Amino acid sequence: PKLSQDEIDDLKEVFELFDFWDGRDGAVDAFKIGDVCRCLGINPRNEDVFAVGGTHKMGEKSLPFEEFLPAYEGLMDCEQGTYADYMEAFKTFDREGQGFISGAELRHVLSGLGERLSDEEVDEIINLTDLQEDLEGNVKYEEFVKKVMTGPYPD
Amino acid sequence: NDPDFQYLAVDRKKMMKEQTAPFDGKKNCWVPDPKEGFASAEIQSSKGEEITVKIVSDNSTRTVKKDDIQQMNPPKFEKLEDMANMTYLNEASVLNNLRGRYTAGLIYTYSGLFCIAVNPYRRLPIYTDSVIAKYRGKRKTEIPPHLFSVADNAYQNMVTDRENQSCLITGESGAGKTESTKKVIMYFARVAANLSNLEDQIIEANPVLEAFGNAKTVRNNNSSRFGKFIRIHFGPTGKIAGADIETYLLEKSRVTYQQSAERNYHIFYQICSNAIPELNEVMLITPDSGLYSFINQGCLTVDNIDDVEEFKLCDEAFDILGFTKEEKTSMFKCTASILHMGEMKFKQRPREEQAESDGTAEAEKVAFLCGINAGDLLKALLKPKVKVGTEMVTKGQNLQQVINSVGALSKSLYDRMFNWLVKRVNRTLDTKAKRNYYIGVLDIAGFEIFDFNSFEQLCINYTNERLQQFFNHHMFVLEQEEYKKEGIQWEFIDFGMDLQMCIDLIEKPMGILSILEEECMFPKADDKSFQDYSYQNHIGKNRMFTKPGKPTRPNQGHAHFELHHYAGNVPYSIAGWLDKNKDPINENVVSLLAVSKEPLVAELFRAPDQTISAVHRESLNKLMCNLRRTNPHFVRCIIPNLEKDPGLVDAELVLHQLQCNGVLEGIRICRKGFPSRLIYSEFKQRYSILAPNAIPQDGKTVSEKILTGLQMDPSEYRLGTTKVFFKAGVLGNLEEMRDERLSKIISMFQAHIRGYLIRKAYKKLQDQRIGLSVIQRNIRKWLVLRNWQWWKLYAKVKPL
Amino acid sequence: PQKQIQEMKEAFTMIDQNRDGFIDINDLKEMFSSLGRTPDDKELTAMLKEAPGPLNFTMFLSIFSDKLSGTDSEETIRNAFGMFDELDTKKLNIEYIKDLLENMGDNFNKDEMRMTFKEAPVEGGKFDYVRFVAMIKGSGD
Ligand SMILES: Nc1ncnc2c1ncn2[C@@H]1O[C@H](COP(=O)(O)OP(=O)(O)O)[C@@H](O)[C@H]1O
Ligand SMILES: [Ca+2]
Ligand SMILES: [Mg+2]
Ligand SMILES: [Mg+2]
Repeated sequence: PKLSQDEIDDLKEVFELFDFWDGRDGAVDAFKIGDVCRCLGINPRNEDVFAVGGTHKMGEKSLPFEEFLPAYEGLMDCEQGTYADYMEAFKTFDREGQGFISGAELRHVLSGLGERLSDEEVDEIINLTDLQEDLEGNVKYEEFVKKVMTGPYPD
Repeated sequence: NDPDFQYLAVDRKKMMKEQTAPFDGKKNCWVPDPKEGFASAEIQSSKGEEITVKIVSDNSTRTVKKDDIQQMNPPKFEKLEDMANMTYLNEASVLNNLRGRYTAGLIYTYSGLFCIAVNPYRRLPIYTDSVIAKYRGKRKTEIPPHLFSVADNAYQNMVTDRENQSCLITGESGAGKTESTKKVIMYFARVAANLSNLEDQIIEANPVLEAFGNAKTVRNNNSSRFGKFIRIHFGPTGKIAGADIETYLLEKSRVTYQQSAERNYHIFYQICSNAIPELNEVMLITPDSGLYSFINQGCLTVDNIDDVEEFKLCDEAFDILGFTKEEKTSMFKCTASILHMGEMKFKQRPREEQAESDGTAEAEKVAFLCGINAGDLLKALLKPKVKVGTEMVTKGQNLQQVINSVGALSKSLYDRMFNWLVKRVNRTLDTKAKRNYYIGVLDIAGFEIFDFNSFEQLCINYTNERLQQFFNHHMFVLEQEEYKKEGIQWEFIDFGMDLQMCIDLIEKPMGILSILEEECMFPKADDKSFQDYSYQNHIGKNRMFTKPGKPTRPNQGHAHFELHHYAGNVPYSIAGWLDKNKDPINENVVSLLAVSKEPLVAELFRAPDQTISAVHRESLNKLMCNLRRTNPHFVRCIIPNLEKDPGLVDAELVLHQLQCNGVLEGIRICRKGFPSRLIYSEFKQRYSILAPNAIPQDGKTVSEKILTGLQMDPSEYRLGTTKVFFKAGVLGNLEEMRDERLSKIISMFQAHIRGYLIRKAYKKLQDQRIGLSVIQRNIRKWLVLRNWQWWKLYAKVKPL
Repeated sequence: PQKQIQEMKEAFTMIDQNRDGFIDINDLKEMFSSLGRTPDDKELTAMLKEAPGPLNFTMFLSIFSDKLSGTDSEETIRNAFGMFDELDTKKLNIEYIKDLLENMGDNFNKDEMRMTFKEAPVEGGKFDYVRFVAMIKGSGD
């Protein structure tokens, strides 16, 4: 909840770069709060960001860096899913139990349930990760689940 | 995919296309409604014990306390085949699922051991020979709810298990228990037929029985006015071998009295049909029903009743049964005479105190048909001859009196006759052949409360009371042997509990019935003498016996004391109970008929080696000994409305029946243990997403881990050796808990993806900043430079 | 800067008709004329005054390089533009670049905007950043 210089310094650079991408003036748009903290390694949910200040659309409220700390910190205390949390969930959509699931289902799960992902947000991640649909039309969710948790730059 | 499954199973896929409104276990529920019993609704706001809702139908607003609201079932539970599987099992949920399947053609629904049958009020393709072929040897669970399944399983249970079976059928009037009984019988005949016959003769027995046993009432146009227990005997190869019938409480008062728009027994309107004129003389009757006072009081016709065809058929009925012309006729004779007895008139002196007949045509026609002397008859009917010790005296009849002894004669004669009739039929059906096992079929009125209740009501209710205690006892054993069978165990009592006290108040030594019995052998006994002791021996001492309370419904008639039956506090009036129990009948007239010339009459009035309540209580203990020595099966008949319209449902009515039916009672009973259960295998698949960080990656193990993981309350559950036992409503919670958790985990994975996207782009944003930085910097220069009076002029010196 | 500095000497000398080795009020004042509307008092001093004292070349250079000082090359500026055309199409969409310039980074205002796109080479909705670069530097017109 309470940061060290190391942490506080990184937030600054990130906050900096974002402040620039919407007019350099020491303020960041309330709508990019989520996207700012994501760049710091946290994985907030839209309800989390809305609970600390975030807004629905651009141009409604701007926040100085001095109003971020409170926000950022609060956002570090939410729940981050774990490998198990995810696997079990996908397991519920898997009949047979041999770790499979229809591509359509996958896409269904991603944009239909929970705080939906946009269709463009989805086909973007499938490319980056390279989710290869097997002959029949299904996939191995185990992989997709690791890759997403593994990150873009994979160690 | 068959037509044989048209009115049996709805559509698994089409029901899955019930894709309109979603479901929030948090917002949808049931609420008290005057018109529809309950009312679907959405919770809006809360203020302690003040829940405000909006009705899906009229989108209005009403306020209801949090305690009157009842749980609602998710969509996947629509038209459920066994209501014992429902997450939430309650009043509003049972009402709804039944109404549900009904408005969809299905009339058969399970609910534990119970098989509910709602009157379709329209013949259906369900009972065909093709259908039967499908239910043969199929367990209950592997096929659409069907009465054929209750019967078949009673059968497969009979062979295999080598034990007596019994199938009890109850409900209100017009619920359709009589016609279901027929169906259970027709089913065996068609599955265990030896290879006219007995099967047939059993069918023929209904016509004659219904001839004297049934009548037209405002409720049913063919209401059986007596209770009947039928036992079908089978031989060592499982083939029908014999059968017998038992009867209970014939409604005698009807024989001489009809309420408006009601008729006496059918038989009277058949012998008055003139379908067989050649008999008109042997009976001495004129083909006009509205001519005799004992049957011309209410109405005379029935829509779906052809009194002429039916008389014809019953006449045929006695032949297939093997009745001699002599017997058959005796029947019509003794029956006809009751019509004339009501036509006998009497002259009351001017201002005095003794009576004398007024004509003889009636008194003669009677004596003729009765095989006695009309002078004798009118002499004993007028001024009798009693039987006082060592010196019998002469008793004087007033007016009235006489009238009361004529009706009492009819009543008493019709009863004796009817009893004879049943015993005769048994004679036929009893093929002296070895029987190993049997299967009985009960069919009596159910527990019923009215505006006004009397001695007749107490009897009925007192039977079902004993009969309900029998069910709770079957339930109790089954449950015990179930809990013990899975290693868990049992901690406690028996469901025949508060049933006993109520039953004891009635049938034990110094209880109600007992005092009525003792208070009858006293001449100067008053309706108050009776009220007096029954207050003395019980009010202020019994819990199950209290004083009248505040009227529950409109028109609550009068009452003297309240009885706490298992279906509620019923208000009784003991007015006249002393007259309704003992039957006054000329000890003199009896002796004369005793010596009658017609074999029947003589046999009807002989001696042996007595009273009502005493009779019934004896035949009841018999019935019970018998039932307590079989494997029960229950069918609960429910009448949908008071208009005989198909598909129409009346909430207050159905709810009422369920209250006294035994289905609600069998839910509260089951609640006491652990109702909903699951086999470890499913539990894990269903609730692993409730404690994933505790799973290794057995079956009972995982489960023990999830349960202990959620800090589950010890009482709330129990652990069997194959499945896990839960209290009622537990799994409902584990169900919402599973909705939020799947929801957030998903949201959370979406949140991980959003981060992965921005983290990847992060590098381009960094570079693109220096690039836009560049462009802005430079374009601004060329925008400066080309205006610097210096430069604009400097480049004007290089054109060399 | 190579031919850059070198050239200055060449410009420097023209920038002086007397050769007194310095650019006085006159030297500039009497070349310019050899061309057009010799400025108004306000302009000339304003100009020369940009220099604390007498123009010792070293002062010419320092002021001129001080002005450009912050510029970049052609291949550079056109590479910056090329960071927004991931496809390498050699052109950007007009509305895209008009938004990049006006609402992000160090936002242009309705003026800097009008001035920038007045002579912008824009065919069919496509802003040819390659030309525009030649236009600003001088490699073209
Ligand atoms: N299974 C059924 N199929 C068609 N009609 C039925 C069925 N069950 C009951 N009924 C209706 O109910 C009446 C018979 O009721 P019963 O006499 O069978 O009711 P209860 O046994 O309560 O006195 C008939 O007039 C008939 O229209
Ligand atoms: Ca900003
Ligand atoms: Mg009946
Ligand atoms: Mg000079």
